[PDB]
Amino acid sequence: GKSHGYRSRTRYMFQRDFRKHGAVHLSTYLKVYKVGDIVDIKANGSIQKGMPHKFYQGKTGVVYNVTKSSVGVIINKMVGNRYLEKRLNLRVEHIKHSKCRQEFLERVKANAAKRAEAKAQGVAVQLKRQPAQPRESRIVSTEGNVPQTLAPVPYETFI
Amino acid sequence: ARRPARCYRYQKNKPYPKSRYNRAVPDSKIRIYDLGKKKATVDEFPLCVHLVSNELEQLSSEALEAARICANKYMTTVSGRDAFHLRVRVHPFHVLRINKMMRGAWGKPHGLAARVDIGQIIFSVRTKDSNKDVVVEGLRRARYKFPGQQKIILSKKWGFTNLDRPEYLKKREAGEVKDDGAFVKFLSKKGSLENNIREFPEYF
Amino acid sequence: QNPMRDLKIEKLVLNISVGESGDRLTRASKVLEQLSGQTPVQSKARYTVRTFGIRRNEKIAVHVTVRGPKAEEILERGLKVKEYQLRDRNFSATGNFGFGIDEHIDLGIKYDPSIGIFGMDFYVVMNRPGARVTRRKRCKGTVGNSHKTTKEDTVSWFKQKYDADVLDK
Amino acid sequence: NHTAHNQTRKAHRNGIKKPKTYKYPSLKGVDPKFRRNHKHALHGTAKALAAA
Amino acid sequence: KSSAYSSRFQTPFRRRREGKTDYYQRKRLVTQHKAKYNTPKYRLVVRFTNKDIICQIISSTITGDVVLAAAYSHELPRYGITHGLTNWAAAYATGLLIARRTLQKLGLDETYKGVEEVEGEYELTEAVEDGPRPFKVFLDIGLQRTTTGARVFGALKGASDGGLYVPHSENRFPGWDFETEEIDPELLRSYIFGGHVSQYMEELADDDEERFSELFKGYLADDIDADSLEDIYTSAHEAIRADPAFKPTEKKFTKEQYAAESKKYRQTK
RNA sequence: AAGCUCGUAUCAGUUUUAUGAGGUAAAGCGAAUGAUUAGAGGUUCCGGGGUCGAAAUGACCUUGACCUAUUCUCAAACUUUAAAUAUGUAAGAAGUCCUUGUUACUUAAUUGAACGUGGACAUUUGAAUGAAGAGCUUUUAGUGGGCCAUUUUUGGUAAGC
RNA sequence: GAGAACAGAAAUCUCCAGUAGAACAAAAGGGUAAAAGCCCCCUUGAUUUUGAUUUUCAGUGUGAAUACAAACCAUGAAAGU
RNA sequence: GGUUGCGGCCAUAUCUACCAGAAAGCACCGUUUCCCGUCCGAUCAACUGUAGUUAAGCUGGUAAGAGCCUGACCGAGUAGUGUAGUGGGUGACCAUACGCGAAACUCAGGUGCUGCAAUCU
Repeated sequence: GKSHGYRSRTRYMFQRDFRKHGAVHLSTYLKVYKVGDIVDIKANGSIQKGMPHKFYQGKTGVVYNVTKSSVGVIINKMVGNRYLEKRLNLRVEHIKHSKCRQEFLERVKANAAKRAEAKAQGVAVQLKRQPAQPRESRIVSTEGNVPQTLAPVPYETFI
Repeated sequence: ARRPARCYRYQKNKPYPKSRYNRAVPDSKIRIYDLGKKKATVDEFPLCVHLVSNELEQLSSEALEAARICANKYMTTVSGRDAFHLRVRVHPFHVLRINKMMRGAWGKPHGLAARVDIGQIIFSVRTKDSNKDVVVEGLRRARYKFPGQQKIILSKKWGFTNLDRPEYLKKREAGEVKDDGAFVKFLSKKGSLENNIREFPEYF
Repeated sequence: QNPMRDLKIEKLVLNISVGESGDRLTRASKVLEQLSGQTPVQSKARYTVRTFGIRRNEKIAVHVTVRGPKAEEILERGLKVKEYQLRDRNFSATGNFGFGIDEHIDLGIKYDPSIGIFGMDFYVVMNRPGARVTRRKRCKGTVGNSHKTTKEDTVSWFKQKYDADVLDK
Repeated sequence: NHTAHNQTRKAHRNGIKKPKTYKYPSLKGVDPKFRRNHKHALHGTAKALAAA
Repeated sequence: KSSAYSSRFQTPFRRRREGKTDYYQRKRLVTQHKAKYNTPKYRLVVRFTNKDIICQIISSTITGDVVLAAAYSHELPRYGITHGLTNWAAAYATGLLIARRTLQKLGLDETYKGVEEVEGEYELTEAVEDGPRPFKVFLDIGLQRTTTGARVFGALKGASDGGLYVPHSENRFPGWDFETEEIDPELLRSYIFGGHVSQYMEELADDDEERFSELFKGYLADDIDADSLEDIYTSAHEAIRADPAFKPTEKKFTKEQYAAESKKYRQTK
């Protein structure tokens, strides 16, 4: 019959990256974790004790607990027509901080500092981001780069 | 019993080769893939005539056999066995299933097949420039056997090599080339100097 | 030339294989005590076959390792048992060698009646000083190609010492 | 036998609702070792702010 | 070897190739209870080279370890020891030294004095009543094999008698009886001072006189007989209480003259 | 259907920026694991023959394996690598900084941790578009035989299967 | 692979290479090299109290697991487990 | 700059073949009275650094080296792919429009950087 286990369809998923087998580098057990932090999940099949389910591979969540050798994360999961909160307890080898926030907080520092700067300067500033606006006008030289005329090339003599 | 080949022509299913999962498979009818003066150097036969496909189909191991036979029975009988070198590129690894009987509609293997794509060599014949009128006809009598539109091509490469005629002559005039049984060994401009000079002493 | 480059010996192994177990092995073990002063160690079997009739975990062979000048002494009194004649085939790749003998009283032991006659294998190994690094726990490492014993160095040392007869056949 | 056509449409009709996260979430799965001290800390803070 | 072997080889870590560490043990020492969020985890690192002892107080961070304080056997002449620098005695002395150094580099040298009169007893450093707690460090013996009588548990003993609370159990100090599972403190106190060296010296001094000097060629310089070692090592133990602080050497050069010579020996490309 | 609390919040079958996961197509197999054609350069005290031979750990043909660099062609249950589409999360007011009160947890510790007070920042309140209003609860009807198409695709020779 | 009397394709012994090509009770996959494999020493965390959580899942059960708290214990020099 | 102890990133560090290495340092090398451990003071434990030495180890160089890393006017905007058409084609397949966009080959370059403490002509 059909089998629906706890690690089914995890052949290419939980096997270590090529040429990265063996002990885990110690900077996994030294990146400290607090509550409110935001983390991603990537599971390594060398540490069988403390694994997530395969659904929580590649996901992202927020921390709500801290204990020895492990933490706990909140993750919202889709089922049917609503999102359920999942409070799951993982070890730290299966965890990496998410840089989506560590790149946001520096922008917080920057726009706060320049709001403190313009407030000392006497200028009203913009600090909302903006997308890539279109390109502006310009004058393009022909002093060294004369246009090289082109034509397509036939089939014969290539074959 | 056999099916008609107009049933297993197109690439419908995904390949089902021979392995521990599919162990007992009847063996092919084609076993030879090389004919002519096999043990002949690249210097003797410069010219290479291919037989390319124009569609995406399946080729049968008995079709390849009966095409090779009717292409080798002509060249060998009109020019001579030691006039050419004939190489079958593709190999039949795909397997074909038959429902010799729908409760348990799985099929037992009885044949093999070769997968081809849009642009793919099958036959490659190596000869001199004074035997192409025979080679072209010997492949014309072969394109009749297995199905589809198959166009014969006169290459720019020297033999079964990758270099064109004058580039290969540029390489031969120096010591950048050494011969093998029927192939070649180009001299790299990188590697261990001592081993590079041991072989190819005519250079430098 | 160089101190700490001579091909000093380190140990010698007196292996004996019998093929079966019982009082035979104990009479093979009450013989090397006087010849070494140290107890042997009874080696246990490995596989099964009917020809030799052995099974796993069975003791059929016995050996002892010996170091210091005692191996030198025993080899000096056991090579004139061979008339100092050794063959080039007895020299391995890494420059250690050995040889068999049949009469284990040819060394001159006070003959024990209750043991009889059974032979004795020898295999001596040497190494220039500084080979600890292949054994120690902290900072392991191999030794260079300029510090490895071979047939060439060993036959030189074995012609210089023992005063002749290495049969280079 | 498991024709799952028209399930996502049914889902998206009445909407896929987020769980409406709150302030001061539940402390059920947290370390009791920390829970007890947090409890005993808040009472002291209340006593310190009643006089003040 | 071929290319398929190298292209699918995996290099172990640098220090596991060099053989100088054990990561299976480092993962047990360095890591900490996460509710103890950013606090350190202090190790008493101790290493015995061929002719010198290293002791260190080591914390662990991401971009390498951090040394709080460290001691080496080659400064004990500042207190009076001049020979037998790789010894159980020198280990105890260096442990007392590093302990008395750190316990004033932090500012606890008064509250936790340790034991001022050793008698060779297994005694763990208690905490004071309603005060600061002892400095809690741990221990990691390299790649060494623990065996009872080792030079390193002398350092452990000197540490715990200094005051910095290294948890241990007596069954690897010498004088511990495997039979009755008890300890003899007097043998241990003998090994603190010269008990496995003084006895050997005064044995050979009437068994084999010439060889005694061939080995102990240095103990006849200042006329050290095989009985003064007790008053020597206890004077060391007391001077270490007197002035445990580190005071570095005076350099004949200034780190550029040193480099200028090696820059014309290092064999650049 | 009944409504209840509220009034543009903060939500959205959507994009962008930033940041993560996959092992499908493709590609590779002179890279691992298997399958596979070809001759060449080699090696034997050791697969078998023939010859010289008393015989050789002896010589020459010969043929397969092992050795070496090469070559033709493949893998849904092989893979170093690795897309497209789709997918997880963040883009602030429940925020940032400063000051420092509580505790039976934690620290070598007046140590950090969690929650806090009082100050400053509150205007472009920190990407785009739009918002026919957002949130919440009760109760119950019918259904719980499905089918067709483009693309992917498994059995099947194939089907209005 | 090269070596040692009886000894061979093979019993026991020694040296070099050896990224796992070994073994891990059991199908397959994953994982593991001063180990999760081999040998040895000590052992009963194969224990009590109820809870929280993940998986199939209506977010009911059952089964199997994960991380903690209060106890008692082993083991280890120790962190730890 | 050299070196030791502890290390972080884990081949730009590895692998093979040679060569050189003042200073101290590391290392090898000396002995088994003691705790201890071995069939074997070989390993391991302890003792002296006292007796000897860079030959190893170790570090640094060299190789049109193997391997690995980086990079593009190499291949390639190719193969593949989301969308579209009363587009073509008997069909298989294919072409075009809007968009995204690899890998292998090839070529060129690189061959450990660094963190705390201590020490060195």
